[PDB]
Amino acid sequence: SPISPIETVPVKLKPGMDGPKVKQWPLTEEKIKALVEICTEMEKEGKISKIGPENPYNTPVFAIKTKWRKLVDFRELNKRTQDFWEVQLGIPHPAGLKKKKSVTVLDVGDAYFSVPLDEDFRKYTAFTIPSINNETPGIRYQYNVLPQGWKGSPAIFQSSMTKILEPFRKQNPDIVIYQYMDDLYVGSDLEIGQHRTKIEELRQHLLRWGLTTPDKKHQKEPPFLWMGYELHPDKWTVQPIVLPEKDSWTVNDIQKLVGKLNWASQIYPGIKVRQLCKLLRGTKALTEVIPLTEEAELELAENREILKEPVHGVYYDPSKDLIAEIQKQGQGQWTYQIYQEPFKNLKTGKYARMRGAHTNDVKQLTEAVQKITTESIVIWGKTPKFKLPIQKETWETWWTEYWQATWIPEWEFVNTPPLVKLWYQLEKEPIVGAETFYVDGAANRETKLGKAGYVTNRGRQKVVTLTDTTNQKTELQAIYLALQDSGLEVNIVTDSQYALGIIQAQPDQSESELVNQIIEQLIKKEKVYLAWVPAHKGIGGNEQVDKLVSAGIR
Amino acid sequence: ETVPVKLKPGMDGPKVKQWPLTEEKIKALVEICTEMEKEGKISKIGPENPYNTPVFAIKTKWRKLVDFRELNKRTQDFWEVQLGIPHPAGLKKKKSVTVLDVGDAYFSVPLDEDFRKYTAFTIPSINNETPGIRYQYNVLPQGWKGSPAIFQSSMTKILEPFRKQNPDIVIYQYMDDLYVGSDLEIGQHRTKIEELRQHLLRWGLTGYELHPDKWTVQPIVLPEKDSWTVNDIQKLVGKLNWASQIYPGIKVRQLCKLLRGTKALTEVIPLTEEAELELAENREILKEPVHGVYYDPSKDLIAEIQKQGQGQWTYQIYQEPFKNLKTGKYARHTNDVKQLTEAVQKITTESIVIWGKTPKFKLPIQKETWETWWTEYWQATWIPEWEFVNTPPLVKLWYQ
Ligand SMILES: O=C(CCc1ncccn1)Nc1cc(-c2ccc3c(c2)CCCC3)n[nH]1
Repeated sequence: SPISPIETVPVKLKPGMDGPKVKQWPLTEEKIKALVEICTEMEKEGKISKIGPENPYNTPVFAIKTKWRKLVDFRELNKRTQDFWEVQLGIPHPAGLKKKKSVTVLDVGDAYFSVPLDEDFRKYTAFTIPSINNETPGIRYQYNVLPQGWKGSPAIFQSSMTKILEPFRKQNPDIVIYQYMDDLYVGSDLEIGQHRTKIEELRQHLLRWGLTTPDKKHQKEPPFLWMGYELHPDKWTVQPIVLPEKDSWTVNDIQKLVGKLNWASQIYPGIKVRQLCKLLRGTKALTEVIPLTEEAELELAENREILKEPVHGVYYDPSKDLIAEIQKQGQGQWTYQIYQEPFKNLKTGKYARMRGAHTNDVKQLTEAVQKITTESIVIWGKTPKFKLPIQKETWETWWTEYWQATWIPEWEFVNTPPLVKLWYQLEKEPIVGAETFYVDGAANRETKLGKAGYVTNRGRQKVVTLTDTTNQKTELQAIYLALQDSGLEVNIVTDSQYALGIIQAQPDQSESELVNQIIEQLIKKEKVYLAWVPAHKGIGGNEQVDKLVSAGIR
Repeated sequence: ETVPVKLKPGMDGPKVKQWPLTEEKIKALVEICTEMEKEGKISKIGPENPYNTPVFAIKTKWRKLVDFRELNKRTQDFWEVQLGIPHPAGLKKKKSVTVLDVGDAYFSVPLDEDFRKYTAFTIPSINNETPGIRYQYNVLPQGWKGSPAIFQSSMTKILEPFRKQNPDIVIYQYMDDLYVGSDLEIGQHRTKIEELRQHLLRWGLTGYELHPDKWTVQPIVLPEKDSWTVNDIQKLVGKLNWASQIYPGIKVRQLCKLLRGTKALTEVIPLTEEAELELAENREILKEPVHGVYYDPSKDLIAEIQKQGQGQWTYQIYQEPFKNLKTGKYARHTNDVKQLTEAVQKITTESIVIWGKTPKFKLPIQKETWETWWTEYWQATWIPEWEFVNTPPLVKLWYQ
């Protein structure tokens, strides 16, 4: 196997550090013999070189078994080697691959060993094959090439492969080369003949640099099986997904199931995982069987049906625009598809999120648009045109009145129910001939006890007691009280910026049952006006409900 | 000969992740960097450099913007203590201030060989097809606060004749820009700028017109009403109560007196007009500056922005919450993200003019939305620091 004529990468140790000086532990006679055979072969191949006792460094070596293999423990050297540039930002996604007439995969044989190591660093890769029962000095060696398990090997290899392909890429601009680990994905729109001829031209360019690739007979042909994907010449999909039929499901079985479903969600639309995820709460043991809920059984059944018949995705055409469609799937669940030619998907996906405690479908939809946009820039270098299940008027109303800067790139409405809407809207000015509730909530920090109540301009009053509450919970209870005993038109005056803040963002869903109870009241109402006043400043109305809730509390 | 750049102890270079870029932005950066490398300005680097600084492309002509916010924080002692550029207090007093890009100056001056690694940046690729293109600077980079600091002596020699001939003209350098202020008639000022461009042209160096003397406060506006409801007085007390934490001497006792018992919101309650004394006195305080607030050069500046709707935005600048040094507004096919970047840039510019430093922003937007779209409209060669906040419901109306 060749050792490439490339200029080596200058490697250093971390500032203020010396190389490893880790003692070699006495090994068995069989282990020593096996290491001697391995090392003399590696030395004959130029991979390692004998050293003198002058070199004070050492890293432990081990052997494991029909055929014995050498294991170098570089834990110490790794902890002392400098940091390197992170190889990649991410992995290539199949949907991002341009469609090519002819494609072939070239793996690099004994990749790391085919790249030389910086002469000034070789010194620190020192290891010893111990003598029988550690009597005589051991056999000492050091690496000449990039060693397996050492920190700089992935980075220096990739950088060497980049420098090597650089001329070839220039003298062949109509050929795409994808670099991932010890692999090369080579594609062109050439008819097979001149393509397999261009591959051999690349193989030969690689050999001039000490890099071996397999010949026509051994090199990989489509369908490619890579990173859980099936890559065909004109389509792609995820590797066969099978959902096990089980009497009892353990935490581990549900974990394995969620992962498979999430992996399948990249090309199969509709996949849901909410009910199955909810089961995994509670910190139970891996072997602990989790009984399914009606909803989880219902979710699993729908997923089985989606996965019943196989689905594939297409490749990218850089001339055509990208289109992204989104659908509300249910409570906090969103689904999307990205295509160029109507309903021939490049990929799919899902969005589910709790970006806070109280939210609404309009906020959820902007979050999904943002996530999809980011993903498009990463995979294709351009943003998609959105088709949203929200009217332009609903969007215009929301963004115009919201406190936050909110933006959605060019989009179009699509009548795909359920449609995204606001379920209620607060009044802009006080209501004439509607009752004015002055609400308040207070809670004793020492007892956790509290009172929630209201005083009106129509004589009405009420005070309710709560036992394991907070100031926040009593302030929300006070609003709920006023919404319960008020009728279809009401004005509410609070001293709580917290409750004002929540209600003003028009939430339709919350992690709080209290907020959800408030929401169902706000929807049923015809007109609601909420207003704020400073607390304990002697404001009329607020002063009267203050003394009331403070009785036996604060 | 290069000036040795010594990093702050205990902390080392930036390791900031590169943001995904669009095809057009990547292509533009490749052309720019291929040209800079041919000129010796930048050099390709290996994997043995673990450092990284984000890079972007802004605007017909595409230009390279390197985000050195991290490297700058890690070199604070060099450009601020060791080689500080004094900020003139007279600059904000000028009738006209013209901003000139002088960043092209830096590519003539080489950078210390042992500091070059800290300037590492990556040109990303689409769908991670290929490993990103890595480079480092050989010359003083645009966006590095260290560059105007090192270049200070050269810049002084360049400007010496112009300054000597025009003593009433203030020239301030902040990052890649020159701030030129005068009290001259606009035609004479524009003529003196042109003259300075010529002096700069003789050293290889090559618009934006501000009027600082015309910079006034946004007083907390109190309504003028013929008829006042319970709700109007409630809204008024809240605004004043809040203003009493900032402004020394704000009264509310008399206005509060009107609000007695559980009265209806729409109920018109004619004013005592004895309380009007407070209204008037408060109005007089609010139009004048805040007594007792002073710029502290050791503390950082904070700028908060609120969306007011109809293309209007309000902002406040302070060091200690509620101790406003300056307040103001910003008004406008323009979207929220476009308007917010415009407001951030206008506030930053005013901040450099008044204090010689950029503020740390509290932006009422989603981190992700902002990060995806801010470069689409960004035109400045500097980037201020920023945080993402959830604007309190009442701070908007208190500044309305
Ligand atoms: O083809 C096979 C499996 C063959 C097989 N196994 C078993 C049975 C029958 N056939 N392996 C394979 C595929 C790839 C590959 C595919 C795509 C891409 C890259 C690499 C690099 C990034 C870009 C896209 N590498 N090695």
